Amino acid sequence: AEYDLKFGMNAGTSSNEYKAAEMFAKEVKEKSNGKIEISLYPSSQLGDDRAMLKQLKDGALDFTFAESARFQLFYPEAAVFALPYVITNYEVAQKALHDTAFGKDLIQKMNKELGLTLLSQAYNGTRQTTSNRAINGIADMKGLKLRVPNAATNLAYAKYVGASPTPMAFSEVYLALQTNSVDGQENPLATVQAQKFYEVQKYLAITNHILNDQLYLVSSETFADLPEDLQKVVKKAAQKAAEYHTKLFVDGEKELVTFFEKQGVTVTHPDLTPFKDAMKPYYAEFVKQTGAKGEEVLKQIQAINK
Repeated sequence: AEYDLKFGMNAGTSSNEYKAAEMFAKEVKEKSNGKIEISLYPSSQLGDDRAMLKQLKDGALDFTFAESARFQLFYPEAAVFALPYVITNYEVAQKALHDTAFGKDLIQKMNKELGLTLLSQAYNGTRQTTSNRAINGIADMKGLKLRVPNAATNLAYAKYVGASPTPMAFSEVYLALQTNSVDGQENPLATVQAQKFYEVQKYLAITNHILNDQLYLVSSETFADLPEDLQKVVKKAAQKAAEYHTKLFVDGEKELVTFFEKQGVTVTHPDLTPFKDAMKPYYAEFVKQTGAKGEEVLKQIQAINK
């Protein structure tokens, strides 16, 4: 095994992400005639996403996953990708990243400033809201102790809809929900199934608040050290994996509501125009932070129609 490479992620071994990364590792092994072996490190074994991105930069870790919106950590205007109700569907997420000036520049900085090479982009579900109480309208969110990842855009979803955002480490969520220490969480359906949150949540609400993508990233150092024929193998396998990755989420999202209802969950479809209207003040805050340039970027993305 001439290159022994490592891929870390947050997702666990029963996730779609993990299955996609298994395909990626298998594909690369086969198509490189065993010259490259890729070991998987799931469930944040090697650190959280901030730590894993940092390791790609220094060439200590070869591959990882990250959402486009996560780069708000470094470039505030990238929050645009996860501003609730802005990015209406996956075609838009693709164009926002690949076909806008803002997106093209972000990819450049990912490489120049952060040591990251983008190989491919995948759909990673629309986020929904689970609870121990029915959400039939925005009114029912008032006071709801809603677990969120520590990421400004998810915090803002919770805050501006009138809930009490409770940031919490993913590992601990199952137990919090079970004990009703917290009333709910928000994640794509696939993650609800993977973490079995349906065992400990009686209600599912179709809030459609935020669309997730996943970027297949490689350390620029590692990738530059590969001979050009192996670069092509990795690049092509990443594209193939991302198509599979996308398909898992799309297929999952025509089934999973039925699956949950089979398991005892009650599913609501609250009116989302009050939810959208509650975000207007958050869009204002985004602009107040990112200035004329952020306003320009938000307009450009809202202008994208499929």
